[PDB]
Amino acid sequence: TVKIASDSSYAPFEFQNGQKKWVGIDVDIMQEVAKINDWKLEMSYPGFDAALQNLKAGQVDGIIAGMTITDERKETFDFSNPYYTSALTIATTKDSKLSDYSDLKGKAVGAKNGTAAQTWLQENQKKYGYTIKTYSDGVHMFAALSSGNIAGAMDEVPVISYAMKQGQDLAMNFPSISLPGGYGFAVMKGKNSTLVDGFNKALAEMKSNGDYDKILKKYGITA
Repeated sequence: TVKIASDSSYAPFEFQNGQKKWVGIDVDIMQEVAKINDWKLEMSYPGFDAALQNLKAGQVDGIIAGMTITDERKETFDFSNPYYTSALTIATTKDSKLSDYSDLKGKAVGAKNGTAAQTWLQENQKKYGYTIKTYSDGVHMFAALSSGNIAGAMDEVPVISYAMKQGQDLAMNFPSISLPGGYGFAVMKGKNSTLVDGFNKALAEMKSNGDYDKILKKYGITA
């Protein structure tokens, strides 16, 4: 049995659908990795911070929860090869003609509080000359985009892609900014190398046979 903890709501990586079933890129990858390795998988969804605590306490064996691989984290955890590398970009409504970071001068651009997107906006404000608006969550940010109160909304490519798949009035006309590291499956350092290796090997098999790209496409991720 393999106990994996994750976040409680991070679409399109892990989230509950209309039937309350847990779905998402992380969920689907983990489930297929488990089947390939013949593991009995037990997922839990307490929240990212709680997941880390449970992993450190040995209450679960690993984590998959959009977890960025960083050198600092490698002091505490061992990671798989990244299984997805996210990126930031500016979402606009479908009727907008904005497509260049150098066309943001004097415009308002949104981001969610506490995110890499918000930090990028702070760090690049003097460079590009927009004003910044901060939102509590995605529903609020995208509503402000649809109302014209912001001209663009900085968020993750996979998140915008999924919202587009749901039929929301969104486009991605700008270039992307890669988020370094990528997301990784994590275990405690020096522990459970079996799981990391099994994850890596299954992921390679999934890439080769097309199952990996099928998962991404299911949640609207292309390119």
